[PDB]
Amino acid sequence: GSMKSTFKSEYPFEKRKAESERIADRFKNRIPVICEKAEKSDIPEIDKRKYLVPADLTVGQFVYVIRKRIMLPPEKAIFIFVNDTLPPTAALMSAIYQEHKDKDGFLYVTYSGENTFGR
Repeated sequence: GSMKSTFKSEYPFEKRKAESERIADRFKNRIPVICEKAEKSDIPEIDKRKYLVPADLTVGQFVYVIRKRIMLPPEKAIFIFVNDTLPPTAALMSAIYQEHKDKDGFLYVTYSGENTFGR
C-alpha cells in the first residue's frame, strides 16, 4: 500500500516536522552553527547535520553536549575550535559568530579530539 507502517523501532520522532514548530517558539534567538569534521582526526562523522544553537549558547555548553552528541566515552574527550581558534567556555557563541561570521553569514566550527597545539 501507499501508507506507511508506524512503529517505535523506526523512531519517527526526529522524522517529524512538527518539532521545528515548538523549537521555533521555544528557541527564538538562534545562530546557524555548522560543525565540520577534520580530515586528520580519528573522530567519527556525527550524524546530526545542523545544530540549532541559541544566541545565548556558550562554548562550554556546546562542549558538554558534544560529548553526548557523539556518545563519546569518558576515557576520552573532544573540543570545538573555530579557524584553529579555541576560545574559553565563557565565550558566547553569539559573540564568536559575529567575529567568524562567514562572508555570507554563517558560523563555522570544527570538532575533534585534538587541537594539534602545545604549551
